Amino acid sequence: VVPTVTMLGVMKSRLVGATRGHALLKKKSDALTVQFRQILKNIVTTKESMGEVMKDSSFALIEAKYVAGENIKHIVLENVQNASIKVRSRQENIAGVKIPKFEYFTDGETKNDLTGLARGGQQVQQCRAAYVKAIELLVELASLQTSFLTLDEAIKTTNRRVNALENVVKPRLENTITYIKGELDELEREDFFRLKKIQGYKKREIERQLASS
Amino acid sequence: TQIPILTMPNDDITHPTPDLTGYITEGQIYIDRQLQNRQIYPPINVLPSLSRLMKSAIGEGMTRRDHSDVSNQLYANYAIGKDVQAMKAVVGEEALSSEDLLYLEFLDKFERKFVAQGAYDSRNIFQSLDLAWTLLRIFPRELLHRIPGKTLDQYYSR
Repeated sequence: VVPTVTMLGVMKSRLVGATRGHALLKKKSDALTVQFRQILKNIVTTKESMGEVMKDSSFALIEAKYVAGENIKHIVLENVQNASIKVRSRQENIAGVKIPKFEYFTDGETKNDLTGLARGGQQVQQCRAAYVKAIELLVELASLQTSFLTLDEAIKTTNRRVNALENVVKPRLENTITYIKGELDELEREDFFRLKKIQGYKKREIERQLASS
Repeated sequence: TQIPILTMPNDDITHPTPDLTGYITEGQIYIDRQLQNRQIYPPINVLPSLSRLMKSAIGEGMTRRDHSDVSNQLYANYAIGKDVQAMKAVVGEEALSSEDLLYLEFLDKFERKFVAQGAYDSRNIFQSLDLAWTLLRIFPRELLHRIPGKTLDQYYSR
């Protein structure tokens, strides 16, 4: 840490860059937190729909038992008129972070139906609706987890910057300024004054010798 | 009227002579190195610049009435445009709202037209204010918060 003005300028530039980076990181973290809050609200709505989804689904099973009695069981297993299990998900970059758009059955591609059973309509209205809810549930859960991890990392980086980087650089700048001034300027002026005194009393001695001679 | 052209050593204001003349004088217009790098012939750093007696210079009889208001609005919008450019850098610009795009394009058009003036091109203060107004029309009427009422609709009509 040479007290030379080059190091002082370098440290000042580093502090300015640190401040700008801190501001940018704070803005990015705030935006990511807002997006995560919106995703959390959506996930809360989907969770509220959950449970009632299963309550609606149980009616389809009751209707199947009332109409067709026991299901086909084994590989067939009956009870399904729609919502073939086929999905389509893709990671999408939102707020600079890739978020998988987990679109599951009843909202995913290649979903298929085979007419309707005795309670196949009830199954479609109950079981397939649960799949549609679960598609959004999975997408929102993945997005929320990714956003939470990213926001935690960004907040950690910003807090680390504000607590260590500037809080160390500013003392470095202060120490550089103090050393530079109070050493170089003070000692240079002292040397110059001592030289001036040397010349002064040399002239005094010359005058004294001239008076003597 | 005195307009000294004082070179700041080491490209900073902390040098003895720049700080001293700043203490003595009552204004500081700047010249941004980056604008020269970006090749804007007038590199005057408008956002850093400032004149202490700006209010006295601008008036109805001398200059036009809207001058001070448009100066303040342009300064605030320039700042917002710089902030929006930083935001578009950090978040990828997809998350930007419509107003963000408005501020960013205003910043771009400002740097393209208002800041860059021909070395021999001459603009009267009325002409310069008209140019600033033309830059301003791209914002919606409500968006110009700093502009006083009944003065906006007076000129924003175009």
